[PDB]
Amino acid sequence: YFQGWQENKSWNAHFTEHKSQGVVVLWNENKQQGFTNNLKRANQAFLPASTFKIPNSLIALDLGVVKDEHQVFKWDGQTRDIATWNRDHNLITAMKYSVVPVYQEFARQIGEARMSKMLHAFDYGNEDISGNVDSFWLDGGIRISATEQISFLRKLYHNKLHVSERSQRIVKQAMLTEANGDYIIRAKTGYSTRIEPKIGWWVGWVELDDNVWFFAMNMDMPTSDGLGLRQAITKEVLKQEKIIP
Ligand SMILES: *C(=O)[C@](NC(=O)Cc1cccs1)(OC)[C@@H]1N=C(C(=O)O)C(=C)CS1
Ligand SMILES: [Cl-]
Repeated sequence: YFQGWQENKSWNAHFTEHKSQGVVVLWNENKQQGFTNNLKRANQAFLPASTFKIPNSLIALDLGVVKDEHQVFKWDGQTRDIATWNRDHNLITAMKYSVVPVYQEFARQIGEARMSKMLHAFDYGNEDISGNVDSFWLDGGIRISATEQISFLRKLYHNKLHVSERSQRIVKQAMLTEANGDYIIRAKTGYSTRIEPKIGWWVGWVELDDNVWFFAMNMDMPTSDGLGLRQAITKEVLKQEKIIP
């Protein structure tokens, strides 16, 4: 059961408007239909970078590295570039502000053996954790494409990943990004800088009253000045398709 990714190059106007290039992939859950502006880049695999916080949190929770979304992970004292990293954090706040050292410690505690076994169970990307156990999603060998992200998120939404239902619900809670009377967005941003090409990520889904639209976008990010375009371009596509007002 798969009809195919229906191409819609109309969305490229939003990329060129902001002098950007990239891909947006949408998936209508109720109708089982996928749509993208660039079928090739939709299957192009990249480093997941901070979007790896979704599987990392799941494993850490299911193994007991993280007890719940309230456990405090104390700042190790090292002053870092991002100001919000230099405080204590919980799972909600570590995901919101994308606190790498918190998740690097998660990976070290998970272990290379369990990280590989768990990502194979998740069917996540190329399932290659080669590199440092606490940095392989930043400069190692793991690659995931936008369509593979949607595939992974769909299983997470339906509690179908091979971790406990509780772990999956906690992560989906920590993914909450926006909510109003019209929609709910559960998503994770991402930014890959070490290995070329430099790209920005945004993967997640839009919850409506009677449907859910999964999305996974990436775009060339030569400078950090356009990080806001990850969400801005994604929403412009969502508004054009009448998914959000
Ligand atoms: C996750 O993507 C994030 N990105 C970076 O720190 C960029 C890199 C540094 C070394 C290799 S990639 O941490 C891994 C966080 N990402 C975001 C985001 O937009 O999601 C941030 C703005 C904070 S750093
Ligand atoms: Cl929630």
